[PDB]
Amino acid sequence: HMPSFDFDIPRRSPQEIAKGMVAIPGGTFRMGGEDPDAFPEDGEGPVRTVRLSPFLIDRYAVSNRQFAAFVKATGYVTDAERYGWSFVFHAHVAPGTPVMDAVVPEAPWWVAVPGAYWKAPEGPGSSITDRPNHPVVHVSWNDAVAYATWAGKRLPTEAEWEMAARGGLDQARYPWGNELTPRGRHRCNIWQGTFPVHDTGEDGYTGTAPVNAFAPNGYGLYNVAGNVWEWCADWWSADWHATESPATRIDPRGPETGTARVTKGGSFLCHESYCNRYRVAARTCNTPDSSAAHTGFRCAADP
Amino acid sequence: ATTPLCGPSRASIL
Ligand SMILES: *[C@@H](O)c1ccccc1N
Ligand SMILES: [Ag+]
Ligand SMILES: [Ca+2]
Ligand SMILES: [Ca+2]
Ligand SMILES: [Cl-]
Repeated sequence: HMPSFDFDIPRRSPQEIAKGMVAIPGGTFRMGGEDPDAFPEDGEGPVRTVRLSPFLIDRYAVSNRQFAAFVKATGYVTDAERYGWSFVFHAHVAPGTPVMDAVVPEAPWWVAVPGAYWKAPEGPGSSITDRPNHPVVHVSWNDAVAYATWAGKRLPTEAEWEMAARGGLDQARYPWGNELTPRGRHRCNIWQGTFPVHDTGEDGYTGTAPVNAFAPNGYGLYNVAGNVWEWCADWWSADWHATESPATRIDPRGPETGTARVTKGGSFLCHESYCNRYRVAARTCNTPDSSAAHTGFRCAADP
Repeated sequence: ATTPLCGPSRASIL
């Protein structure tokens, strides 16, 4: 991918770039999943051994405060601002807010809301004044790449994301193990209740949570499961990685062309009875200028 | 009835 930017890339030191990042040492891990309830179209399988070079990855998804500093330094205009609208979950649209009649096929709970963007995540009248440490949302893949490049960083590949998110466990269901709520404690911000009608907020949040909410995983990463979907670098496919080759098993970058970029980790909307996509092996995608109230990103970097 | 949808795309509403 060759992006184009309207701002110069600032000079940064290695110690500056590394702040708030964890160093993931080079090695192998078992990527993917073979849960028999996985949707075949998602291509969670096959489970395979992948070797990665050492890399750095953010402990936290990029926050509102951090994205605001990027915009202040660059004047960057997000895709949602250029389009003039972004997707908001229906329960979070205040009554009377102007809305487009647009319907996402098979997902009527998404509302296209004029004027919804990162600083007004539910549309005109909303603000992030009380969410400075929440993950930035309504950021497209393009916006995420622009931020990461400005920060001296990049998006993680899907394999880097999953190795970091698995936190040193071998083929566990979640970042922390195989139980959703070990010892009866919530470990991530997903949906409880009846999707999409009523979120009981049993885990504390019926929207995004601060980027440092909940226990981290074994590598020190926070909210890799739940909270917000996270953009990765790869083009999406369901079967490129089924090939057993160096390109798919050693620092794999995904297919060279595609239509949608990979997103990982699930969000505050995921639930077992609809998508079941908060398992660490889960994956989906979205087109690269798309944005939504449940999608953000964390950065990676080469040491 | 079809694959659940978690990533709403701008193209999908056209
Ligand atoms: C249809 O196949 C469907 C609908 C809702 C949730 C899951 C699935 N598989
Ligand atoms: Ag989901
Ligand atoms: Ca929740
Ligand atoms: Ca996540
Ligand atoms: Cl906060």
